[PDB]
Amino acid sequence: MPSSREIKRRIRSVKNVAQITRAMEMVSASKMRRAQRNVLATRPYADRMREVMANLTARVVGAARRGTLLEKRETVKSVALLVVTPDRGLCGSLVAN
Amino acid sequence: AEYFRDEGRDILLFIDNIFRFVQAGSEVSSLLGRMPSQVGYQPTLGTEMGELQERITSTKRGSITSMQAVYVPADDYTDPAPATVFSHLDATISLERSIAERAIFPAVDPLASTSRILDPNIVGEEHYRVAQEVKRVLQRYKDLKDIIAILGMEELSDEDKLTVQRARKIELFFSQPFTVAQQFTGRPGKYVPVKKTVESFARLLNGEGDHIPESFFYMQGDFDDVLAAYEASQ
Repeated sequence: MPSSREIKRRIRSVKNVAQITRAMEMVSASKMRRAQRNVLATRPYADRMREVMANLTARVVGAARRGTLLEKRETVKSVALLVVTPDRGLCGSLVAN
Repeated sequence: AEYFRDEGRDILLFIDNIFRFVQAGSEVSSLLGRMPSQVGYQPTLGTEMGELQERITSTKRGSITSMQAVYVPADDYTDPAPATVFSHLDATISLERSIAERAIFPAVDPLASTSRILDPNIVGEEHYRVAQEVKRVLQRYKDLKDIIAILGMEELSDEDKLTVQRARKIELFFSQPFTVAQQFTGRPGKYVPVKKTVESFARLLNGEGDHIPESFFYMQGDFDDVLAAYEASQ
């Protein structure tokens, strides 16, 4: 028994935490729905680009060093990495993963 | 015991549940018509505690190495009887129900247990440094318990994550199989010297054992036993 007042204050603080996290969960679900809608809107453009690229790559065979960005350059010595991470925390294990 | 103390012989005094002494005094005082103090306790609680405890002290003729047990009513450490006992000691060990229910059966709370000879001049520089760093790590864990409870481990910083992992390994590592406790835990009794304890906890704090999972620190001896168990599991 610390005190009735102190435990009541802790109860109020944790209730405020619960309300804040509930609001965060709701807005995160809304943002997830909007992001899924954006992904589905972007998808037809990517599909058409992929189909056109597939046709073009099937067209060209054994070219001069197989283009520039399509070049299968042997003796790999330098690799660049594009890692995408959230701008803010509170995601969970996602950033760590 | 005072006869053997007065003639020079060393004395190992074990008094089990001083609180039973206090409770008997309280019941007698209630029957004696004295006016009670605090939660039904005798008005003469401090003087009775002084009368018993001051005869326990070691003197120049002979020494008494006392090891008392003190019952805590409910789990209230603010009860007048343990509170009066607290100031009569050179070393205090606090046993917590939360640690015992977590199966760390030597359920000593390191943050609530102190000692007078925990001084670099008396016990050693490395012993003092290791004990203070262990207590600091456990205090950081206790401060971050509320963060870990609801947000989880992922929100903490990398240093805070490492501190909490070390603190959990330290909490599990304080558990030790006892010779008299072979019936409960099916492990042989283990005796760990103070030098080995200090070296093992220094190695745990240095970074060794970070790759070892927590469960290999439960009910072991020094750090070599933990390493041997981890290599056996491999």
